[PDB]
Amino acid sequence: MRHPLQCHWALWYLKADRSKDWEDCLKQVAVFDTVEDFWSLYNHIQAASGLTWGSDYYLFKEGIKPMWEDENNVKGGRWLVVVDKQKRAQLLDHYWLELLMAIIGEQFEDNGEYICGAVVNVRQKGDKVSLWTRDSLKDDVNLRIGQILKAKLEIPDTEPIRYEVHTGSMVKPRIVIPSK
Amino acid sequence: RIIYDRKFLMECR
Ligand SMILES: C[n+]1cn([C@@H]2O[C@H](COP(=O)(O)OP(=O)(O)O)[C@@H](O)[C@H]2O)c2nc(N)[nH]c(=O)c21
Repeated sequence: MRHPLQCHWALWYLKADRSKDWEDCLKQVAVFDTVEDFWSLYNHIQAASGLTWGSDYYLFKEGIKPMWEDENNVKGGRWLVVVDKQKRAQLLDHYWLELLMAIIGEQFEDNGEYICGAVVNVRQKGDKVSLWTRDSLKDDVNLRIGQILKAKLEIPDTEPIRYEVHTGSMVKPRIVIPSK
Repeated sequence: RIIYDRKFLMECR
């Protein structure tokens, strides 16, 4: 018996392609719903850090396309956490794995229903790791998630994580930890 | 609702 996950998650992958547009690079790798199956994917895919520039992995509930326009996201936000370009080597893969284990293992308490997914952006300037939420206004639910994200990933108080919505002005973040 | 911690998940590897 494999151990059933509360729900079905989908791994997505996107490699940057200059000529082609965005949505067509968005490739659904597999859909799993047991711990054993998650590992089978994870053990055998390319480590996040190993990835080329402009590439992502998304892990989202099934039937949620990992984009803004999607209905599950249209009214949501995310918990952005930047990885320093130079301390990237020893942090990135921990942060991403620790998150995926946090989400599939349902660690955000009575708040799980608001988790949409998790994204890793491999980039030159900085690598990014975010947790997408369903509704960018439930600041209790968002704050609580962020506290847990900070715990799970052991992000210190000197590297602040921020929640922000999904122009006119530069839009400032809705929540920050530690606060200012 | 099914809850698995990181300790457990790693024993599944
Ligand atoms: C997550 N996302 C990214 N893009 C495209 O990806 C690019 C932005 O890239 P990014 O992956 O948000 O990070 P970057 O700002 O460091 O490049 C733009 O060209 C967008 O058109 C997106 N385009 C749409 N329509 N919807 C999305 O959810 C979406």
